[PDB]
Amino acid sequence: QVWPVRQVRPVTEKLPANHPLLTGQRVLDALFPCVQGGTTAIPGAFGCGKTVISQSLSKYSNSDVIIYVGCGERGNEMSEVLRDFPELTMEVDGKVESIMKRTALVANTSNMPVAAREASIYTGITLSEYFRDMGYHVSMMADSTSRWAEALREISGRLAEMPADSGYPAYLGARLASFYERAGRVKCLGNPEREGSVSIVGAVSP
Amino acid sequence: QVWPVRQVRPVTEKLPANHPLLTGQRVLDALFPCVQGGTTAIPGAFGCGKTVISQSLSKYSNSDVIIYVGCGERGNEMSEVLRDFPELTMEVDGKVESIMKRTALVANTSNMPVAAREASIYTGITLSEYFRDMGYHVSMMADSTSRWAEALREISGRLAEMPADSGYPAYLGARLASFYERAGRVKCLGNPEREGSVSIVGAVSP
Amino acid sequence: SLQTSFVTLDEAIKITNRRVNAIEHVIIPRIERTLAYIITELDEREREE
Repeated sequence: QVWPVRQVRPVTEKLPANHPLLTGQRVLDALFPCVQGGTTAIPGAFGCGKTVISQSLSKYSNSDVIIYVGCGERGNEMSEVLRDFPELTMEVDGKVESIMKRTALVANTSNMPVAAREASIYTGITLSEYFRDMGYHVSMMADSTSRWAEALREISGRLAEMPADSGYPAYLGARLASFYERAGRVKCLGNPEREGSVSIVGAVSP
Repeated sequence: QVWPVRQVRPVTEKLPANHPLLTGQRVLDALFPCVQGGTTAIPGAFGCGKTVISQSLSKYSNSDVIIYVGCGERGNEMSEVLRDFPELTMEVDGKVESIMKRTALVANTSNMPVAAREASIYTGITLSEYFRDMGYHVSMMADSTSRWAEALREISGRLAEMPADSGYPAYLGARLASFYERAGRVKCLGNPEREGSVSIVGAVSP
Repeated sequence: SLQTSFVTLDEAIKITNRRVNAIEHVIIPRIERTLAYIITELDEREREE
């Protein structure tokens, strides 16, 4: 299927949240829970390396498909995840299969071209949308959206617009809002009457 | 001979400092010595006492030549050194010879153009270089460095640069490092293979 | 009388010394750190303008 990336996939109607998104840590589950289809943010300065928290979320989860995307991190993060996921394995209804068969990766290190990152995020949301139409639950975690913000600042500054706030463009807010808006638990459009859901875990870098 | 200012005349080699800078005051010598050809920083405050070191260095010192520079000063120190021509004479031969023969003066008021204040500090190093080429030992009194920084800030304001830090331009530290690079014991191109040295004493007014 | 007043004086002096220690070594650093932050933010905003 050939599909444009910037266009929302049509749906039938929207639906609230009813089921809890599983969280491995005792904290953030019994104190600050998240719903299977909602939106979460994890701003945190350097040093903490919250990427490992993202790894813990991807590793164990009651969802069906997990999609990880990268925005300007290091290839070493890829190195851990690609080395580890083939080792890890789990079963649901019988035979045991590696969790690599139920995950997709979109690597993008910082050495890559600047403008490619915006594209990468948009392709990520597109892939998760297609699997939303499949009638499943897909939890995605996007890493270092601040790199996307910087790339947008840079393309604008080179194109010589007038900076609005902190040097960043005048339309970062609407773009981020639209990017996060592609989410939620909805009812698919089909005779087999599927039921899809998608959640986002965006990571912020102060 | 004519020699441009914003560079350093090449030298054959730099040798490590291997002789103490003599000072008449016993304090600052047997406790916190300064090596001949080194770099020093002295604070500057209204009334704390700066002539106490300048006069002692001019009269009692193993140095061969004295050069005093500065910007935004008064004529009072000028008349003081005029009176110190006979009074602070050194009796190397048992007789009164004026420090004028052993020293050169240059000063600027705040009426002078901004670039004059900016460039007098470079000019001091140029003169010291000319005399260290002869095979002699020089001492520099780089008075009122904060005034030089303010002059550079004014120049940048004239040229419409960005206020990198506290109004001061971006390249202040780099210029200071380049300025303090010109020191130490060296030996220059020639037949007799003489040797010399240059020391710097920059006053700072926090 | 002398020693009773002595022990009462000891109680008073230790508590007040503790108080001045606390205020001096606690309150001030936060204050000047916030001064540094506020001046930095003001300068950044001005440079952006």
